[PDB]
Amino acid sequence: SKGEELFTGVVPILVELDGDVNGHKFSVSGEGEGDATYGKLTLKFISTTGKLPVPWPTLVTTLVQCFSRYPDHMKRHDFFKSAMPEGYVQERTISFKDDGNYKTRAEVKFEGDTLVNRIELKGIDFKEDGNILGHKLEYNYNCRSNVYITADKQKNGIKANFKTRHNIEDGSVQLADHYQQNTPIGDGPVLLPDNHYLSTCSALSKDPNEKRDHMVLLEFVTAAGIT
Ligand SMILES: [Mg+2]
Repeated sequence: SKGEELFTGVVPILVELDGDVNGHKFSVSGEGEGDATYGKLTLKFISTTGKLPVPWPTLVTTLVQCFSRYPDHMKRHDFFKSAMPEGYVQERTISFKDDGNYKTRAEVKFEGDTLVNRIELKGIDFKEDGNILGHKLEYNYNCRSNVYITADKQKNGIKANFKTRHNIEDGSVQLADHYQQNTPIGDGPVLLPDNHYLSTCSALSKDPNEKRDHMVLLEFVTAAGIT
């Protein structure tokens, strides 16, 4: 695609999220860069308004799959880059097992040289002393995720589903079921993929000099499941 040529080098990234979970309003700003050649993302997120009402690890998937490394033989399956620069809408429902749900709507596109992810997140039905509002999740991401992608030809887009598992402080796990839909914003041709998945590996850390509430993410994502 024309779009894939925008990703041959290191690209600056901005992320902006506005959130409301059970009426608790918050906002996140992120900055970093992506290097799709190696499937590599480095991002730092800062909580900028109301006290973060949910654990940082529950926002990782919401807070740019256009930075996935598609092997050469799988390049015809890369919807995400093909929709650039005009971008795509990415929507999800994230169902937290025995707890509430997030509904997210994001637009991912270039603004000049910079790849931007603008997100609205709405969470409802969360339990007051559950793992999310109770802040009972460990600050880590100890489980890899396979993001299973299929074409959605009717909307000239894709759908995905996957499970993420977040460690609870007692040693147990909080499951998050994700259903995802992406559709192009622009009128250029896009790539409709064969079934495949993104193998996604994330690591969270803290900047020791940062006193604001924040999250540092290092993430490697590789398309797979086609030989
Ligand atoms: Mg209700």
